[PDB]
Amino acid sequence: AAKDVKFGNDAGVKMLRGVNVLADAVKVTLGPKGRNVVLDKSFGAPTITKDGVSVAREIELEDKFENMGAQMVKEVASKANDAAGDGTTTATVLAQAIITEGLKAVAAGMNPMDLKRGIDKAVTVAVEELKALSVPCSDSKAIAQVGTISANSDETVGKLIAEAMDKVGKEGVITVEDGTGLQDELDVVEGMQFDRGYLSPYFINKPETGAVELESPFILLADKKISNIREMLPVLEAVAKAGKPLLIIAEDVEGEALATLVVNTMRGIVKVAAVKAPGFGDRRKAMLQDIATLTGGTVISEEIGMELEKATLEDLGQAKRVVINKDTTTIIDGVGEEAAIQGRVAQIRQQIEEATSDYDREKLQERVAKLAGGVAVIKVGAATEVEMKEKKARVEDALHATRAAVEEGVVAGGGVALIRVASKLADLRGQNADQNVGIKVALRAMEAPLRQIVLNCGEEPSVVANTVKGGDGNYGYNAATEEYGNMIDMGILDPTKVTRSALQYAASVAGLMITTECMVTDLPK
Amino acid sequence: AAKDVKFGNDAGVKMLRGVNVLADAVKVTLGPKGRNVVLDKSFGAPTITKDGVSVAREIELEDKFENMGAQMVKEVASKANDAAGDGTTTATVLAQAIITEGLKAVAAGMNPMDLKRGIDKAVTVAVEELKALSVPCSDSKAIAQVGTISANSDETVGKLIAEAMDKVGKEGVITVEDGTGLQDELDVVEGMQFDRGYLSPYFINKPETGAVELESPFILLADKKISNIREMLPVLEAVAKAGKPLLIIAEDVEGEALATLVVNTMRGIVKVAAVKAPGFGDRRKAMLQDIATLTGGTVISEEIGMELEKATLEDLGQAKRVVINKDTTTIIDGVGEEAAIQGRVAQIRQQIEEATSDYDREKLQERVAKLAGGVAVIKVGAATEVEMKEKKARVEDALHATRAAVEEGVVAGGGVALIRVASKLADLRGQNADQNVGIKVALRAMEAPLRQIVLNCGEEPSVVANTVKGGDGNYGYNAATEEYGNMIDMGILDPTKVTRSALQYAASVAGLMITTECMVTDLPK
Amino acid sequence: AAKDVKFGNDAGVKMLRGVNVLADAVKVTLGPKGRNVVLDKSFGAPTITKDGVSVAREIELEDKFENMGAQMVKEVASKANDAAGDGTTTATVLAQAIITEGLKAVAAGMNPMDLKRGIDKAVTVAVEELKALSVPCSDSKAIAQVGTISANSDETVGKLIAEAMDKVGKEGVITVEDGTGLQDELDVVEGMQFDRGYLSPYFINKPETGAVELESPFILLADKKISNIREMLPVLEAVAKAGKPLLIIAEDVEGEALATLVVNTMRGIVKVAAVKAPGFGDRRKAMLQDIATLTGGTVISEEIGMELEKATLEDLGQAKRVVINKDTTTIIDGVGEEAAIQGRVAQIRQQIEEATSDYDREKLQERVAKLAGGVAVIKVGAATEVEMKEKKARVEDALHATRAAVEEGVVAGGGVALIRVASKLADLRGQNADQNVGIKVALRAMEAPLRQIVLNCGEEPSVVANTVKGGDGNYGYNAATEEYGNMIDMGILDPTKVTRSALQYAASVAGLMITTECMVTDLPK
Ligand SMILES: Nc1ncnc2c1ncn2[C@@H]1O[C@H](COP(=O)(O)OP(=O)(O)OP(O)(O)=S)[C@@H](O)[C@H]1O
Ligand SMILES: Nc1ncnc2c1ncn2[C@@H]1O[C@H](COP(=O)(O)OP(=O)(O)OP(O)(O)=S)[C@@H](O)[C@H]1O
Ligand SMILES: Nc1ncnc2c1ncn2[C@@H]1O[C@H](COP(=O)(O)OP(=O)(O)OP(O)(O)=S)[C@@H](O)[C@H]1O
Ligand SMILES: [K+]
Ligand SMILES: [K+]
Ligand SMILES: [K+]
Ligand SMILES: [Mg+2]
Ligand SMILES: [Mg+2]
Ligand SMILES: [Mg+2]
Repeated sequence: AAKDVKFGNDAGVKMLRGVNVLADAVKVTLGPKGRNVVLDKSFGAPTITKDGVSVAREIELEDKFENMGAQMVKEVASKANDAAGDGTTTATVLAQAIITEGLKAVAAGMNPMDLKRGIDKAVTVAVEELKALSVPCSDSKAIAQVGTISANSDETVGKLIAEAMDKVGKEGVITVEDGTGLQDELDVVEGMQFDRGYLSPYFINKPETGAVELESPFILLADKKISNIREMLPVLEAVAKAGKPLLIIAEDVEGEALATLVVNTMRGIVKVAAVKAPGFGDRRKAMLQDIATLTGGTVISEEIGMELEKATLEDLGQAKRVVINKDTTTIIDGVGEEAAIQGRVAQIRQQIEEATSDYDREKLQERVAKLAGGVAVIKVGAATEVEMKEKKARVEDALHATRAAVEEGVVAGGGVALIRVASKLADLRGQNADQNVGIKVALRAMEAPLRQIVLNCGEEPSVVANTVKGGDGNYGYNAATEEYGNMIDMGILDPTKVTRSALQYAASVAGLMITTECMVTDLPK
Repeated sequence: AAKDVKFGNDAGVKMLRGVNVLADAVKVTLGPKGRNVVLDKSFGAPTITKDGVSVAREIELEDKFENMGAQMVKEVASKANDAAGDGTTTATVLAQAIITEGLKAVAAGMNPMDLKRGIDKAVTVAVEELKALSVPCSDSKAIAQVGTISANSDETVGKLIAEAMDKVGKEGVITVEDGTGLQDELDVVEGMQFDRGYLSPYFINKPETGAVELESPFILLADKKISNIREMLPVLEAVAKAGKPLLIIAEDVEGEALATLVVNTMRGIVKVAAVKAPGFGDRRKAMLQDIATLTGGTVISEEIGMELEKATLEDLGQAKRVVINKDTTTIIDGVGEEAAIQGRVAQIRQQIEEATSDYDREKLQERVAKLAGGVAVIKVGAATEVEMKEKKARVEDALHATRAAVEEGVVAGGGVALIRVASKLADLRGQNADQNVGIKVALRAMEAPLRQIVLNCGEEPSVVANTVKGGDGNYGYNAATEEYGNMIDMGILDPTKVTRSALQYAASVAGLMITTECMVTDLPK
Repeated sequence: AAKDVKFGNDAGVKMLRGVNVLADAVKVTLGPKGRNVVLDKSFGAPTITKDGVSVAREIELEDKFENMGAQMVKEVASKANDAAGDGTTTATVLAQAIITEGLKAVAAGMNPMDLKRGIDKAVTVAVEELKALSVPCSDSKAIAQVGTISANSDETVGKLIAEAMDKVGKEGVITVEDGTGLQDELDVVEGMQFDRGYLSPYFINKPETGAVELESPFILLADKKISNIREMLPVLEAVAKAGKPLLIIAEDVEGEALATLVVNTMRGIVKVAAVKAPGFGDRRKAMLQDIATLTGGTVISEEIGMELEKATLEDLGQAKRVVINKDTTTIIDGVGEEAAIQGRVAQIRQQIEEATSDYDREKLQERVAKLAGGVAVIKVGAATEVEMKEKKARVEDALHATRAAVEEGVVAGGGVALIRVASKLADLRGQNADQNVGIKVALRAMEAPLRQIVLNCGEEPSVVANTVKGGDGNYGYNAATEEYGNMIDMGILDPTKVTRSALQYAASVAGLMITTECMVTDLPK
């Protein structure tokens, strides 16, 4: 279709405008004094929220070029979301600040490539220095503290997460499920988790977590690619009965078959989700088997001349619950018998003995750990379905934050970590003056989060920014009480990982937009 | 429908505007400091690319005449791409440069035909001069160097390519496949490659390479054209079982049959790809047999009263893997037994003895080389599926570039080769003044690539151009470091083949546009 | 009337647009290869000029804000013109260069006050550096050389000027008049020149020189202010007869009387011009008397109870010719008798003896020097009225240039002086980054003159600028022959005074525009 094509500054003003509409809508919701954003709905009362992600997903602009700018930033923020699980508003505010001054520098005649290089050098040095501000979170006491703080001061949620990590290790798998009613429950079941997400959205039955969740489903373990639905027809119907959902763990589910699954499960016609088998090559088959041994299923490989048509509900594996993200599948409590499972473990355990290569050794140890590690499960307390569903949400978030904190620690919140780091980089220089402008653009943007938080309070950004910059260490501004103090002692913490991610993703998009010379989009016809 | 018709100048300004929009969008991506171009998508985030071809594909204009000019010059990139697989952006800026000055000369009253003749003469001599400057890439050391340079300084990839060419010769067939995991693998198998691509896209299952790849497929060797699907029905079903893809190597697959194959394999209903048989006439049949002997199949020719209906999976040939490009089919590791194959070789070997004509002699030697040469297979190292898939890409590109280098050598990159050539042609003249202007148009356009590379750096084109022209030999401008020096010593080389192709296709399309007097298109209604 | 009021950016873009129209129209006329500009006339053929001042005078824009910007920068040329009588085009291109980059920096957010401070510092140091590079023009050989060069290599005009200055001193008064025919004439007459211009234009009968010229006029020396025309009526009529013009040298001619004089002399009704009396206070009267003694007139002061009504043509002084500029009156050849004049000299000469103060002593020596110095008169050769009128023009210009050269020396022309100065200031810095940007804005603007000269040649500005900057000293580009060489040896020189003035006035007006925040003008109604 005929295209509209814009160059240089023409494209620049358009991108900046789109970015500003997105960032301005989103940023009003940052921090304890975040304001409400009303999102219209075709049916019912409008949604009223302080959650930046919800606001962002609704942002689409009429002007084609402006919409492109908006969509570009949305992407990165969501990426920060995927990587750290928090800080999308922070990232969006950092991105607007870098893009705004960067595009201005470009209109001023500065070399885009150099501006980008300066920005990148500042970020690289900045994340390194952010580590110096970090407070580790290794012992259970620390884990408990972070969890409590992340759970709105609920020392209960804190103890739960700490105990859970104490069971399966802070690097282990942990899940949360509705409780049986009153009093929490923590138990380790036979489970496993591999790096493979849904073969397409839609399967996502819980957009709240943007994941797919199945209860007591059957697990088809096909050691091959599935293109023709015909092969599935027999098994899909066998599963149609028994009224249980089906999880497809094949080498891959291609267009034809996948398309059908997406349409059928879209019409309530049998609930089925598909994900690729873990690993590739040889180890793939070996791993697909570990899953079988765990779920009590039977691998259907063509190597042994087996057909999916000739597959009954007896071949299928089974587990009490399975959850799959954008890129992760977790099987909770499989039917497999400890006899077969523990035996399988013994086998692989000898494999490691006969290992003649570190690589093969590592890969084997990975399997035993997965098959012998299990899955810690947290069943949230209760006393009414409403409160139970609520506390469950808190435990979910607290857990998420604590996990990030365990990986890279926590730093002062309220935007002080980033501003503290920027205030110590004023002497940083690059190869030339344009690169030096880039560095300054970056150091300046690092103050935007704190500034927006204060602005949302109804206070003066520059005055508070100044005062914070004047102190040192964790000295900062508490936006909830409007008093200065030690951010760590006041319990205003951000996982180091989310702060670093927000900055790197913001810088990354900004760098791309700053070095964009031409935009192509459909004509507004 | 009713047409809009434009003549001379009216048509010229339209064409020029159309080529300018396309060329301007494309040329910003040229070189190490190429800028980003954002391409809108109907869903999700826009595409951000520094790839010229990707930009060109999206260019379509509203004004019917301007669109014609854009689509015409777009042919330059596509042909240069098909012929050399690189240098499409370079070819596009050369075309714009030639078209711009050429149309100006026409508007000035100069004879279009003479202008074109002059341009052609300059290009003819320029190509000869380009060959003269070309540095060979014959020994394994040179091959290793080029490979390393093309692999982003990865001396590993360099060694691999060098060893692969040492096995099957620099003219031999070489492929790259995913590795078994960690450490590369190089092995020669029974294989062959002939000049015939897919009989239509869609068969392309891997758009990343725009090629078709089949694993352990059956190979139908039919010595005749296939129009009716009926004939295939019996064999297609036999192949439906055993769950293996099918490669059709017939004299040709016409509409009816082809259309069906495209639709069926489009629905996952049996994976089948079709390509014409190598050569034509008599040699065609002899060659179709060489493939049979290699894949252990049986030629199904009507000459012996054979029917496709009466063809079983036993007649079909087979190989571990086959890959087909837009114009190349490569069969890797065929089932044929060394007894039959090596025997077939002996036969053709005598054919050469009894050869009473050089032509027949050449053609025969070509067959023995293909059948006795084999196929070197490069299995890329690993250590995680992600890195493995990445390194595979690099090896593929490095191989492609090194192959080109071996054919015609290499010349200084950064646009300096064309500048040196242009300076050597300063005294070139034609039959008249208009032809002389055409020659000058071409020599001037030869500086465009270096000038655009510099412009993208944010430096001054005329100053750098002036300085490079000031020195000589491999003296050029390194746009990555913004330092002058010896292009070869700095490792900035271009295969002579891509430079030559870019120039010839640019001059070719430019010549046509310059000699265009009238344009016809549908009325904007 | 109602006003239109604009602020910041809105006002800025308007001013920039206005200076760009003016500067672009003017700068095309710069240097040896300056282009022609056609200026429409209400009647007859249009004016075709390469004179920057002629072009600037015609520039007026429709948009009220754009017009203001144009008229403001137009002040640059006029002031530089009044100060050095040359380099108005150079001054305009320097102003546009400073304004353009300065307004960009303002739009980029830099502090306007600091940008101006940085620009001002750079110009201050640049002027000092300019004086350091200046070569003196003190001896008659140098004076002859400069004159020759300024007269288009006419060694004749060079000798004439050298001799004239040798007569009355290089600081003495010199005039040029039509010759009697063939062969030049140099003689000194009883004359004097004081710092007082016409009390209003209109009196200007020769717009070519923008000055007023009277031949054999009567000189009224009234020692008081004249407000009522009544007083003049009697004398004006006495002068109405004898058919001679009248020069009014009173303490001042105020509104009423002045207005009448402007109207009457506007209708050919008696030619009269008025100028204030030299000096002020006491010395004023004494000086007004020196003029009387020189012109043979009689001071009409009220102190002795004298009335202008009772003044006859006998009281009026007289001289063969008088010329008055915007701020200078020169009486050439007065009627006064050498007896009275030389006697008056003796008087003042004793005054100097009895002087008890240096100040009084200096002031007295100034008077004797004026009254005893006379006025050198150069009568241009001939051989046909046409050639005579021409040579006269050259002598006038060569004289003007040589005068400037004597005052401050000469520097390489072709814009190389400013380029050499700029390079010597590469390390100049201010109090902060914004001031440093200002400094760079100024150093960059200094290359504008040379670049525009090259541009008008049809050559590449950056290439030539680069080459010139590459060399040093008087190495420069000769735009007439398009060859590099020693500007001095090639005779391409500019009086340090015009280069200095162009730079200071440009920076002065640029600094004012850069620090303007609001513009007020009438509503376009
Ligand atoms: N009392 C407080 N004073 C100052 N800042 C606080 C306080 N409590 C929390 N914060 C900060 O507020 C920020 C988090 O606010 P949110 O509104 O959740 O936005 P976000 O995490 O950047 O993006 P979302 O949540 O993905 S939308 C972090 O910088 C917190 O440290
Ligand atoms: N450091 C360098 N300095 C100068 N030129 C370089 C450098 N590195 C690569 N080049 C040149 O850049 C050109 C290739 O740039 P590309 O952006 O890949 O465009 P292209 O190959 O013309 O078209 P594509 O790649 O098909 S879009 C060749 O002239 C290279 O020699
Ligand atoms: N052969 C030459 N090569 C280079 N520059 C020259 C040459 N001859 C004169 N110039 C320069 O041209 C400039 C003077 O050009 P003009 O066009 O007269 O403009 P201007 O004096 O700046 O303004 P006007 O004359 O008042 S409009 C000075 O910088 C001279 O040194
Ligand atoms: K919020
Ligand atoms: K590129
Ligand atoms: K001029
Ligand atoms: Mg948050
Ligand atoms: Mg390329
Ligand atoms: Mg001049």
